[PDB]
Amino acid sequence: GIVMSLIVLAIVFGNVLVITAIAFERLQTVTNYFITSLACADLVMGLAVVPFGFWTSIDVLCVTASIETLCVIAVDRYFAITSPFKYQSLLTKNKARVIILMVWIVSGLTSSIVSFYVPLVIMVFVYSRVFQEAKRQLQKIDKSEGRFHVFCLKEHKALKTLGIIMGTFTLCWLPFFILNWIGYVNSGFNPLIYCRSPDFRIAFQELLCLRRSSLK
Amino acid sequence: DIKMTQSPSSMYASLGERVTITCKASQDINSYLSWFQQKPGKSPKTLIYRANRLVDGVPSRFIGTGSGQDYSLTISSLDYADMGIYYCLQYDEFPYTFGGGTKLEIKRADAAPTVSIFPPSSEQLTSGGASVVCFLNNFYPKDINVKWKIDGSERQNGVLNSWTDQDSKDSTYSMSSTLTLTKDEYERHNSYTCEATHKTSTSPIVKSFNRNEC
Amino acid sequence: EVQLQQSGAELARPGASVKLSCKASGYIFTDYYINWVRQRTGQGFEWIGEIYPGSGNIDYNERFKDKATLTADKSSSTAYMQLSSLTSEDSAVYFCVRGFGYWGQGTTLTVSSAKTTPPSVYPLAPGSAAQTNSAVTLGCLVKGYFPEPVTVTWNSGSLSSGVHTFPAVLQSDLYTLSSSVTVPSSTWPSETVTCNVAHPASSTKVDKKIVPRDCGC
Repeated sequence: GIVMSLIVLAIVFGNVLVITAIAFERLQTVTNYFITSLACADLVMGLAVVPFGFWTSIDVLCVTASIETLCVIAVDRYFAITSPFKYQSLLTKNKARVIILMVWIVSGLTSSIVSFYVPLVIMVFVYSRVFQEAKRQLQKIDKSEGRFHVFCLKEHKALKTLGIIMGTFTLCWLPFFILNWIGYVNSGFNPLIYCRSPDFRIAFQELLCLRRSSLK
Repeated sequence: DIKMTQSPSSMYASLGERVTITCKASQDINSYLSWFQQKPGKSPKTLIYRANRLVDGVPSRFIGTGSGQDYSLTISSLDYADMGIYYCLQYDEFPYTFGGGTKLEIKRADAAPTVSIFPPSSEQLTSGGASVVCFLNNFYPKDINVKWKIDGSERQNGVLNSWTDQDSKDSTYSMSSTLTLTKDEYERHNSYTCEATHKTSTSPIVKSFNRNEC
Repeated sequence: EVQLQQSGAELARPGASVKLSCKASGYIFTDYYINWVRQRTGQGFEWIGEIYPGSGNIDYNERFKDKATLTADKSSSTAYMQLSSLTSEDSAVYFCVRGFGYWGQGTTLTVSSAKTTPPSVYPLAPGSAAQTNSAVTLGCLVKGYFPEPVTVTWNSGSLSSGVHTFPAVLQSDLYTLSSSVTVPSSTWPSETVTCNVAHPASSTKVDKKIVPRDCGC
């Protein structure tokens, strides 16, 4: 209770250090545009849902937009790999927003098979396909490349970070759709896996006037 | 995991000629093989990878050419500095596995050793004992031989021997034999000879010394 | 100016655990993985594993699977290897390569119960003023030290042409070795000649000039 109170500032901090992190130049991309989406679907669901807990209205519009966005990226990232060119989906910056805007109202005009099954039924395979056909390439590479020099293993971990974010939101909201507090847990797990996995590490940990390893 | 034989093992080429070692793996590494050289007293210097792609800096007389399951490092016009142990490595799959490396020596012209023997430096003597050193130097063939003689007598008890690999310039062989003794051990004898017997001659090369006038 | 620095000499008691480092400096650490290959005395190379500094992937070799654990340092631009529960057979030279391209220096790790003991450079000068050559060959035997290795230069690196140094042979749980040298008789007793020696395992450097002789011998 009064002990778990420290769990809200967690859904009001980590999700803001992120929104601001995105809102730096280099951090602005389609991927970090949808991950920055699950920020308002964790902060709003913490400064508007967690506090008072219309209250059951934004409780659905929040969780039905998550496993929906998770369905988005899983496909976006795919279209990025299946693509004949470089790794970075074609969803333009504006059409990412226009596509972003339509994920909320449809999340508002919205069921476990509509707002949960459907979005997780495909999202797990559109990604499965990906995490898989991302391996064939991973080393269809030149072995010599990297040891004699004179998509790579890096972007292979970027799908590891996006590979657990989609892999934690499943074991957190499944036992519920099959415990209502376990689902809230994925509110301080994303900005937590982004530290020891993706670039965010420095992006936001050093934004707080150089955290620690700032050549301390 | 993936055995990779490598003939030859031992090998003697004279300057100018083209020598060649051949490496044949168990699997089928897609030309994902490399060739390097281990020189005594140094870290291995890599010459080729991707079965033929010379590393940057490696002299243009080195040549790697195989494919699929059998390759071969080769050099035309063998240069004197080209003495050592070349090994082939495959990085096609885990675990990376090395060949056994063949070793190449250069046949030189027969040359006897310049032998020299030193008595125990006063310094050590004072310390507590005495070791005597004889140096059988710059000689070819590699097969050399020594026997210590003391007061006419003769013995091989407690002698520490060691030979070197083929020298760079002289492309010759040199050996060091020491008969570690004691201040006392040493003090009980007057004459001390070092007899080297090398193909070069039939008469042992010899060097002696007495512990008195000295 | 490309290089991966290494310790060169590492002593450890049986059952303990050493942690070799390798400070690469001359390229972009995270652009090449770096493997660690062990090469025991005598001859032979056995890959211990490969860690890609840039990502994190550390593919170990089954054998050293649980024995060693690779690790990199993006900042320091140096990498490491954790070797636990060392044994008499874990002793050998450990190489830190940059993917088989450029090799490291080496770290003469030795797992032993033995106590370190530095050398004893003694100088060997010609016996009885035997002016029997256009040249001369003196030397300096370094006796009893441990563990290996021992750098042995002459004239502080200055002299090179005609200097031999023989491989440390053991003898009663203690290393002994020696380096001889030839120069023009027209030079030595005339111009100074020293023999340097180094025993890292004890951080011991030593110089030893060669005074002609007792004038009597």
